Order: sequence, then C-alpha cells, then structure tokens
Amino acid sequence: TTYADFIASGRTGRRNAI
Amino acid sequence: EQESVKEFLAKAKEEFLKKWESPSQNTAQLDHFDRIKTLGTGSFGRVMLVKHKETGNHYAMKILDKQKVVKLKQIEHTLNEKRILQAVNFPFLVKLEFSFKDNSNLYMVMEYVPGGEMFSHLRRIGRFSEPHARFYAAQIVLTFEYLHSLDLIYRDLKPENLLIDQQGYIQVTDFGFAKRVKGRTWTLCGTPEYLAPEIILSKGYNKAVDWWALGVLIYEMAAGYPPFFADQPIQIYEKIVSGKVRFPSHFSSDLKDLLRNLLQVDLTKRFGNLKNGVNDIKNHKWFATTDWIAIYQRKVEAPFIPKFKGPGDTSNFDDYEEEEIRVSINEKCGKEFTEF
Ligand SMILES: NC[C@@H](C(=O)N/N=C/c1ccc(O)c(Br)c1)c1cccc(Cl)c1
Repeated sequence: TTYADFIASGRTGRRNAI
Repeated sequence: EQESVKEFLAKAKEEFLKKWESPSQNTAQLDHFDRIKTLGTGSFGRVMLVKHKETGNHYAMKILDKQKVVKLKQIEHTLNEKRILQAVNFPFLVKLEFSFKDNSNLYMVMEYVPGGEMFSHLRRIGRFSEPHARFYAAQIVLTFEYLHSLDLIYRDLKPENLLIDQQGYIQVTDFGFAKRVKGRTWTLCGTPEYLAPEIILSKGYNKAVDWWALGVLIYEMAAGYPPFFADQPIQIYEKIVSGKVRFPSHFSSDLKDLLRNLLQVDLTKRFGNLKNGVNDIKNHKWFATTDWIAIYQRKVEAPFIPKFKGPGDTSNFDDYEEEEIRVSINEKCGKEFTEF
C-alpha cells in the first residue's frame, strides 16, 4: 500500500531541516 | 469585512516595525529559574521545561551554546529568530517572555505549550479527519497572512514545528529560517518533504513557497503521510518537481481540488500567489464552513484537546538524558552576539 511504502521509506520519525 | 482585515494588518505592521527597530534585551537571568526537564535537544542547543522561582510559572527555555552556534554557522539565524520573536504578536505564534545571555549560552524563555508537537499526535492517531485537518489548516492560513503582510517568509512549516496548546490551538515556535524579504531570495533551506519545487530547482523564490508547504501539511494531516516521500532526499526531490501526486481514495473532491492548486508546480498558477492572494484559499469550497474570524478569536471548539495533568506536565514530550548546563568562567563569542 502507499502506507506500507511510507513505512518502508524509513522517514516516519521527526525530520531534520536540510 | 475586507477593510477590517486591511486595518488590522496595517496596525500589526506598525507595531511589528517599532519592535523590530528597537528590540528588547536582557530581561531575566538564569538563577531566576529551576530546571525541570529536557524537552528537546539539537546540535547547538536544548529546550527545557523550567519553573520561574518568584512566580512558580512554568516556561519553555531554549538554551543555545554560543560556541556551537558559531561552529555550525547559525549566528545570523539565531539573532534573526530572537529579533522576530520579540517583535511579532499573533494568536498562533509562541510568545517570548524573556531573553538573556551569559558567558556560554543564549536563552529565550517562552510560554510553555504542554500539548507537545502536532507530529506526535498525528503519528499516534494515524491521520486527522478532514474537519480536524481543516481546523489546523485555517490557523496556518491566517498565520501566513499575518507573516506575509510583514514580508516574512516562514520556510519551515511541518508538524514537528507546530505545538498544540491547552485549548487545542496551534503555536508556531521556531523562526531560525524565516527571512524578512519583500522580493525574492535564494537560500536552499527547509525540510525535504516540504520543499517547493522552485527551491529544489535553485530558482529565486518568494512567499509562494509557504503556500506550497501548506499544501504538503494539509495532505500529510489528512492522509497520515506526506505527498512526496522516498528513502533519501535526492529521491524526494525528483518526485516533488515531477508535478505528479496521488491522493488516498478517502480524500474529498473539494480537498483534492484545493491541494491541486496549492501543490502547483507553476508558481504563476499556485493559490496564494495570484492577484486575489490569500483570498483564493480562504474562499475555496473546502473552507466553506470555516468562520475565519472565529478561528482568529479562538472561539471555535477544537476537535482535539491534549491530555493535561497540570501546569508542568511533560507527558506529551519525548524523554532525553539530562545533561549539565555549564556556564564557562570565560565569556565566549561576545562580539558575535552583542545584539542578542
Ligand atoms: N523544532 C525544534 C526546536 C524545538 O523543539 N523548539 N521548541 C520550541 C518551544 C517553544 C515554546 C514551547 O512552549 C515549547 Br514546549 C517548545 C529545537 C529542538 C531541540 C533543540 C533546539 Cl535548540 C531547538
């Protein structure tokens, strides 16, 4: 699913600025 | 109604400019406070829960290590944030109560927002209903109307940077990357998922990037994940510029139409950057049920109230190892921070 793809991205935690 | 917003924004600008030209300085000191808990930690500072000794009031205290600020080239951003925070005044912007500095650190003492970050609530609940998302979105729309009228581009919108207060309303807190610029600017900055295509493509860009980021935020609030994601940032950038985006089947038609106009790669066509300005957003069918004045006046019943067990409850924040707060015997970096 798109959700499963999101979990797989590894970017589900807090995101830092560039 | 229209002339009322004009008159409000004109008075707001007069007040902002007065405070911008004559910032406050040195309005408290460290031994006025007891430390309670570390709420957040970053590469050149920390955010603490503190208690004011004389009053017993709790506050959030951002503590920045001056040497680390210099090392990481954050001098101008740090001075800028403090200068903005002491000059703005809007219901959804966190209030600066005190600032001061010592040999080692810079200190900004702000209203404590015990509900924590929107990020945590969003990940916990999964996704927000469209009415819930719209309640928050309306607050951001008004906040950007205010900021943009001051010629401030925000540039770091995301759920991580939005706190939820005891009435369920939003507080924006961090302004390091904000820039007071009336025309264009060029800096590559922000968070990958929230970057407008014109930033990625190294264009000179303007306040329209904030309206793109609103689109990303609305999408993420309502789907539970952002519109463009991938393993590594380089991969996220290719998706953003592609101008292709898919929506969950549960998105309403109105929501999709709003997002198509906010997540618009052609900044000549993006809502918020046209002749009608922010009103193209405020008057959109998705916002038809929004009482814009009532939101501003915080009279709307919030759809979600964070759990609150006291004035110093920290349960909505992550736990961190408590580290010493050292103040050196030697003054560090005095010349760099004289204006703070
Ligand atoms: N967004 C990241 C930022 C942060 O968490 N700021 N929090 C501000 C705040 C203001 C007022 C409040 O009532 C509360 Br609670 C929090 C940050 C995180 C860690 C170290 C540093 Cl230096 C900065």
